[PDB]
Amino acid sequence: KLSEEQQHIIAILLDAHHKTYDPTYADFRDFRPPVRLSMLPHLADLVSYSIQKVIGFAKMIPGFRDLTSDDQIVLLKSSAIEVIMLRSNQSFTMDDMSWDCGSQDYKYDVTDVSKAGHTLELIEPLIKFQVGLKKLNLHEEEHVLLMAICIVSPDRPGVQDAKLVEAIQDRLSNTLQTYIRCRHPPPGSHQLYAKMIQKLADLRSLNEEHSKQYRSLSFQPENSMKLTPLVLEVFGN
Amino acid sequence: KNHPMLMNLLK
Ligand SMILES: */C(C)=C\C(=O)CC[C@@H](C)[C@H]1CC[C@H]2/C(=C/C=C3C[C@@H](O)C(=C)[C@H](O)C3)CCC[C@]12C
Repeated sequence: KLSEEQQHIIAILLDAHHKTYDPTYADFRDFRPPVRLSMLPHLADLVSYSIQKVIGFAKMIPGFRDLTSDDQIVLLKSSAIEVIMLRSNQSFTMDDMSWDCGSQDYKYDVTDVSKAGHTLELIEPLIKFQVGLKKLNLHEEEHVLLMAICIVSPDRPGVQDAKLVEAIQDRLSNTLQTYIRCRHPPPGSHQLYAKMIQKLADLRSLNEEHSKQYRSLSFQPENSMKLTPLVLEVFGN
Repeated sequence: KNHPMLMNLLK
């Protein structure tokens, strides 16, 4: 059965996502306009804005505060791109195979990403990942728990206090496992926790691929200038 | 830590 603390955790995670994710996408106006590396300025802005929201969600996560400032920073730096890919799915649509943000201008497709300077090597696994995630058809409760588990991972590069990080994650993991049995009906439930954890492995690969893609883009200064200072700090540095 | 903006946002 789902313990009150577990229910408490879920309620917090939902509210935190609600605070940090605006389904109206009204802030997108502020970004540099999309041009159809024409897309890089607009996408760099979207990514940077997203990093800010991922941080805001991360603070909300139970037990996250208890971590030392250095461990919090390493966790965000490594996980930020993965969370953006994970969170981005709410936008993502099977019909177009594109991320849809309520306007044609703000609807993003493979050629747009490519215009950002990303090769199919990143993009193709990315779209399959989006497709597989959508197929899971997770409860919002599951979606928010998965983002929280992604962030608080003990094997992230630079982690000081893995045991403490592992302890925060396990409580979330146990909440997820217990939620699915209690609140997710068969046949959707079948092998759901394992499928979700497989998505986290997919994400590590995507992150590893993204880094190589960033490094190639990064190597040229003129391309680097287009990025935001947050983006340079999180991925560079 | 060499991460001023991330550290500030975190606080
Ligand atoms: C490489 C130099 C530039 C990049 O754009 C790197 C990341 C690219 C490859 C994609 C990762 C996720 C993609 C998208 C996400 C969409 C949204 C993010 C989310 O936070 C949100 C609020 C909305 O759901 C939109 C689609 C565009 C390409 C990516 C940024």
